Amino acid sequence: MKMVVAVIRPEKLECVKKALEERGFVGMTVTEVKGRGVDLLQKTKVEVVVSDDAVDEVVEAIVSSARTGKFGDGRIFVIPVEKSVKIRTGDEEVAAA
Amino acid sequence: MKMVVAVIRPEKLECVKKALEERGFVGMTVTEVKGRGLLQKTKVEVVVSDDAVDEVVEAIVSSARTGKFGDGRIFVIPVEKSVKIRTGDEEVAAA
Amino acid sequence: MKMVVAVIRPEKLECVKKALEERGFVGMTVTEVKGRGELLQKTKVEVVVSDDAVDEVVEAIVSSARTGKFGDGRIFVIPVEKSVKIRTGDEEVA
Repeated sequence: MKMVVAVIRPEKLECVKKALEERGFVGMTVTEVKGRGVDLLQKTKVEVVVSDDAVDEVVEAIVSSARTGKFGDGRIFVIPVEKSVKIRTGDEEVAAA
Repeated sequence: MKMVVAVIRPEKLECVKKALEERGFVGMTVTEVKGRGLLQKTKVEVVVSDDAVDEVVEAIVSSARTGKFGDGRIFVIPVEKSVKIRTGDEEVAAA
Repeated sequence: MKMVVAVIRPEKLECVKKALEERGFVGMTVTEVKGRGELLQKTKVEVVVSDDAVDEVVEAIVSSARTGKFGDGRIFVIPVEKSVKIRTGDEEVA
């Protein structure tokens, strides 16, 4: 499993949420941040944790929905996640052997 | 080392802090976030040794759970190096 | 690639910002957080760099964020497998 982290223009949040929803990715954590790629501008961090095989689909959904083609569009990082635990059940999601 | 990241109900922060404190885990970073499994949630991050992960995860699950939808999730991410800014001492993951 | 994550005193942000700029590290994400060591207001700074730039980035942050007192914070180095430029769709793979 992987964490897909995108830092986007704040106005793109609804586009990104919709593009992820449409593909079955509803779960997300959103953080208000500041960034730059000269003052720090308001940006929005979107984080989703998905199965390895869903990464490329998630990355492409975010790129398509967050892009303008201008500087300041932001970046997406893919970080490994070793375990994902559902607090309500205690069930842990891992990659088989 | 691992970073244990939990996204919990904001009212559960003190429960989680206490459960971690009781087991010797005092250090933490807390961020105000929004989420859906967008409502206000709290992100708690602790960086621990590999052998402490299961204990930390179970302390958070026990103290943040309600059994209802919206309890949140815990992610375990690898940490390769941890540096103390005050001393410049670096802890490097076993190899 | 790696993500270098530093949790620093809020007053040190400008020092860190400048020390990274001077070395060619302009890209960064900043988050307002609360923290305590092993809750007070702190600042999280995140930079994603090539593997060979990590030690230089860590050095720049340590030098610019330190006071020598307790509460100076910590730096964590986390692996980044893919880095995507949203504007072009170009992906850098580790």
